[PDB]
Amino acid sequence: TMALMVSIMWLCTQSMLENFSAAVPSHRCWAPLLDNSTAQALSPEALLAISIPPGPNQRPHQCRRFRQPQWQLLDPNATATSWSEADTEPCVDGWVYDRSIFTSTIVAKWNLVCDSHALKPMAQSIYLAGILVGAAACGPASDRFGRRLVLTWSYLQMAVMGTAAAFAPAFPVYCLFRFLLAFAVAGVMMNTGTLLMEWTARARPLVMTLNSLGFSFGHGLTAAVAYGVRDWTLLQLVVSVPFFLCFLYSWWLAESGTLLRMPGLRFRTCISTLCWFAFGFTFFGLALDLQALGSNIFLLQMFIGVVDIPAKMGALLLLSHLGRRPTLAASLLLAGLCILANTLVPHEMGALRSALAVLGLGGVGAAFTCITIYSSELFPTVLRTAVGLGQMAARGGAILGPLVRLLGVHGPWLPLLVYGTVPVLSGLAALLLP
Ligand SMILES: O=c1[nH]c(=O)c2[nH]c(=O)[nH]c2[nH]1
Repeated sequence: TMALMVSIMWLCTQSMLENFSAAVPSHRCWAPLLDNSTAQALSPEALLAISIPPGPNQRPHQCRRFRQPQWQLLDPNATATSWSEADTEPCVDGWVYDRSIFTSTIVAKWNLVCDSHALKPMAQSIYLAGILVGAAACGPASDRFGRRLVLTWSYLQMAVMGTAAAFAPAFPVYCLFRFLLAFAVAGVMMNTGTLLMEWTARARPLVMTLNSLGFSFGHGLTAAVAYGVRDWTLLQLVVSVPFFLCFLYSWWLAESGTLLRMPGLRFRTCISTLCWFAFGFTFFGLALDLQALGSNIFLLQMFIGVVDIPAKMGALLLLSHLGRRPTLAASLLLAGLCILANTLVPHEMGALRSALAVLGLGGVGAAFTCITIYSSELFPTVLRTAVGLGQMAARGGAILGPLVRLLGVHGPWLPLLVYGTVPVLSGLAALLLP
């Protein structure tokens, strides 16, 4: 059990790595008055103000630059914002990034900025699509080639794709490498889950809670690892290297039907699929943009893990001491209300915002535990593949999760508004379960 726990722990730091590898630093247009020693100087902040027009949040524009240094806005006797927008350039000479927090990221290497800001959520969507494809293809592969052969193949693919993406020279090559890595990640996830549930199980909820707690420890692991390197290349390298060593376990150290959904329990099937879709949506939408949910990313991830562990412990305790429907409804309602308060609290209260975000990210994990336990009891053994269809719909919702972040252009509250309104409807639907 410890081996598979360490495996899923590294799986967590290989899957949620997009939080740190795709983190966006403060960026702006390349300017000859600021990035060239020939004309660099008066106060530097005044140079930044007169060389780049003010953008959103009263900060310098993330992508804009004046044609000439506008001295007309430096003197206080003249009103601000008097410049015309016709004299602006959309970073015609390149971009610059603040290396104070992160020394190198995929956003700073391939210029994932305003003109192509959709690429990072598109990258997460491609990663989740690779997850879906791997989960859909691991079935026949594991059923034909064996349960350990597919494990070894997934480990080898993970290691190869990790060491390849660590040195990706282009964005499409990196996207393909991440697609294959997500394929292998989903394959090994399904293999670990089935190997645990078939061999370790009466204690099925205990083993499931242990596996998901190892996954939660993966969050603290990825936080502690990203706090050290802060370089996406070295990060990917040191995160993908242990799989090639775990591949030594090959051969144990060298040998020492959803068609019945309509005639069956239609209500249970649709409600379970809705709850799984909601879990996937909310989790893979919130667990990939922690930079906007709090003030510090590493501390946020550490708190997320150190609250998810006891939150999951209490969720298991309440599921053992009470029915699965009331605990699931309560967890879903709590997560929804927490995310709604998180998108409703003003941005200045960063500590309270981060606390609400951690509470919601613990509540969604508790709801995942409840739906995982309830999938094995909602349907008889003849219909129990219901859990497979549920997990597939969860992956499908996790695919569309990051795509909602594209709606941030209309408003920064709308993605979080959706991520808070979805669990409310999920709980209201689960409240009707028999
Ligand atoms: O404990 C889990 N956390 C997840 O984020 C996740 N995603 C998935 O597909 N299965 C699981 N299991």
